[PDB]
Parts: sequence; C-alpha cells; structure tokens
Amino acid sequence: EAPRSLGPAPSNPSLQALFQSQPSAEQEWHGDFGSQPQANRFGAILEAVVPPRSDPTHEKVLAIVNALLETQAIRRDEAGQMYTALLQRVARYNSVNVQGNLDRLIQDVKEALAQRESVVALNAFLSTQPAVVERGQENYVAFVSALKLMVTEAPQSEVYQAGPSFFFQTSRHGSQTVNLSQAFDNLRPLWGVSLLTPNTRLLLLLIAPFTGISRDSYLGHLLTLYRETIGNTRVDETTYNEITEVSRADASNLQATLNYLL
Amino acid sequence: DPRHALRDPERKFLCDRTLWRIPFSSNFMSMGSLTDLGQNLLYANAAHALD
Repeated sequence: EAPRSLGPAPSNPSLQALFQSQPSAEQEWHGDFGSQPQANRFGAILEAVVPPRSDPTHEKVLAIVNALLETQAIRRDEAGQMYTALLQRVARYNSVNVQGNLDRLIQDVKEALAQRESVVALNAFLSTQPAVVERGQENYVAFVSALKLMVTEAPQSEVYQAGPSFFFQTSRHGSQTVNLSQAFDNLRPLWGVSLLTPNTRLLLLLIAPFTGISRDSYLGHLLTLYRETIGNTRVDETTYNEITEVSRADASNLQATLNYLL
Repeated sequence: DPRHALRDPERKFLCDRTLWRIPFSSNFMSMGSLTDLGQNLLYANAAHALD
C-alpha cells in the first residue's frame, strides 16, 4: 500500500511531473506587488515582458517515468536509472518528431491510466467445463449465472488457473480459496438429485448470498438452508455485539456468551 | 617401523589445463549468459575502476 510515486495524484503522470520538477510558485493545489523592492520588481517585470523559454524535455521524460512507475513496468528504486537512460536516448535522437511522439505518448498513457482507474479465466474455465448434464440443464445454468454475477460484482476477486485446476479467491490478500474444478466435479453427480467436501461446501456458502435455483432440487434445498444459516449468522452477530456492548457497562463474559451462542 | 624419523605432512594440489573461474554473479552461479550484476550497470553508464 506504499505510494508508487511521490506525487499527490497517483494518476495524471503529467501532473505528477508538474508536482515534482516545477517551482512551487506556478503550481496550484486546492503580496501587494508594487511595494516590493526595486530588484524584485524589475526582475518580475522583465521576466513578464520577455518570458524565458525552456526545454520541456526533462519534464516530459519525468512524466513518462512516473507513468511507468504507476504501471509497475519500472520498480521504485530504478526510477532514476530509467530516467537517465531515457534522457540519454532522447538527447541522442532529439528532433521535433521525437518531441511530438513524446507528447503523444504522454497523452495516450495519461488517458489509459485514467480509463483503467479474472473474467477471461472464468470464461476459459466454463469452456473447459461440460455444458450439458443428464440431470436437468436449469440448476446448472442458474448456478453458472450466479457464479458469474458474484465474480463480476466482487470488488477484488481473482479467478486463475494453477496447473490442471481453476481456483477462486475472495480477495488478493485473503484466506478463502475455492478449487472450482473439484467443486464442480463433486457437484456434477448431484445437480438435480453431508456428502459434500469442505471445498464445495465453501463454494456454496460463498455463492449463496449471490443467488433462479428451483427449491425442489437438492442444490436448491442446500442453498436455502445456507441462506438461512447466513442470515442467522448476521442476526447473531448483531445480537452478540449488542449484548457485549451492554455488558461492558469481562473476557469471561465474552467466553460465556460465545459458548452459549454457538 | 620404529627406529625411524618422525612425520611432517605437507599437502598440495596440482590442477592442469584449467582456468580459475570467478563469475560476476552475486551467488557465483551461472543462471544465464547475462549475469544479474551484468544487468545492473547495463543502463547506468558509470565508470568505476578495477584494482
């Protein structure tokens, strides 16, 4: 969770380069000229009348390297190395066409970063999974639809292939991984029909809040009971919080309530 | 047998037709022609000196 780049705006690499390599008198992030001394007044007047032209090459390269840092194509500690290498290359092949290409690349990378600021793996997994079963092609179809809906609506969830099996993980740094291949292999003999492994039990518990299934089928009954259990768990959490907060005006009290409550 | 002089072992090796190899990699292994410390300094355009 460390800041990838120094600038206050993680996106807009041009803005980040503005923040890093520009004087803090032109920037904006949100006196009495005439009483100033003669030297300052004359310097400001001359600079205003005849503005000093400067090369926007180092700024462009800094914006590019900030974009690369944001994209993670360049590690944090080699930013200076890449900056110097890019400056050397640009100076070696400097031209108006090269400057135009640099500006175009900065604009394109800024747009791409702004636009950007698992599904294909699930599609491949569904493709390798058989789509026809001899025990009702509606429970399977609705379950697949629920799985796709939940993986799409999950904020940070990953589906990936690890050798010969496909896995589903609820979060990047979590501890809830479901072997989808084995779960569906276990579920296949009993679509339309205690005997389920913990992997497929966890899959069902995860998909229950995000699910068309006919209630007559075994999977329908299991999903209804899992929904009921999850609702009981939420209401039990609310009751536990209320009881504990009231009883704290003892860890032994938490022990007693949890034991009586589970 | 007894009635003999005492020992004083001396050891030495004899290596022929071999060059002493000191690889540039940090772990002295050869995991590729371009060593990792060769990839370092590749775009650093530094000079250093060897002594």
